[PDB]
Amino acid sequence: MENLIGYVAAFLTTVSFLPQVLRVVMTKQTRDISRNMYIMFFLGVVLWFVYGILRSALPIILANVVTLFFVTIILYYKLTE
Amino acid sequence: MENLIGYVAAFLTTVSFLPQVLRVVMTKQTRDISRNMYIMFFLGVVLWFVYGILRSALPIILANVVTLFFVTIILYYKLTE
Ligand SMILES: OC[C@H]1O[C@@H](O)[C@H](O)[C@@H](O)[C@@H]1O
Repeated sequence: MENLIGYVAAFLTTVSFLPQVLRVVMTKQTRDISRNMYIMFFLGVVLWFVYGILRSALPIILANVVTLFFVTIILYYKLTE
Repeated sequence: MENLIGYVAAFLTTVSFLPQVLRVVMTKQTRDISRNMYIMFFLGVVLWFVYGILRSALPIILANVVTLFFVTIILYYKLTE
């Protein structure tokens, strides 16, 4: 059972960044978003992805690749104003 | 080694929400933050914490409790405008 819980948790947590991507790409506004939040989160997802490759856990690699994508675009928009 | 990388990743990801908490509690502005993002993220962290209890993983429980706190504060401010 627990594995299902984990998969649903990872899915939810990864796709949650998608509406934030949508809003950032639609309104082109990033004032209220923390830069440090997405910097630290960037490095965090990077290390989770390194942990996934180190453990050859493809589901962790996938979820964190999608998250790294989302977080990267959001951070880009933040940095570029 | 891998365990260290995972722990640092969890740390980074949990503490990343702290600067967003700070900014939201100081400027009292949440316009550019996605509500749906933090809803899905909330439920995701809840399921991560349920997975930690189910696997008796105290570090997962602790990290996800701290994250649940931060995400709850941010979500509250967003829902209250
Ligand atoms: O990818 C690493 C994941 O760590 C989880 O604890 C968080 O819920 C997600 O924000 C993040 O995507």
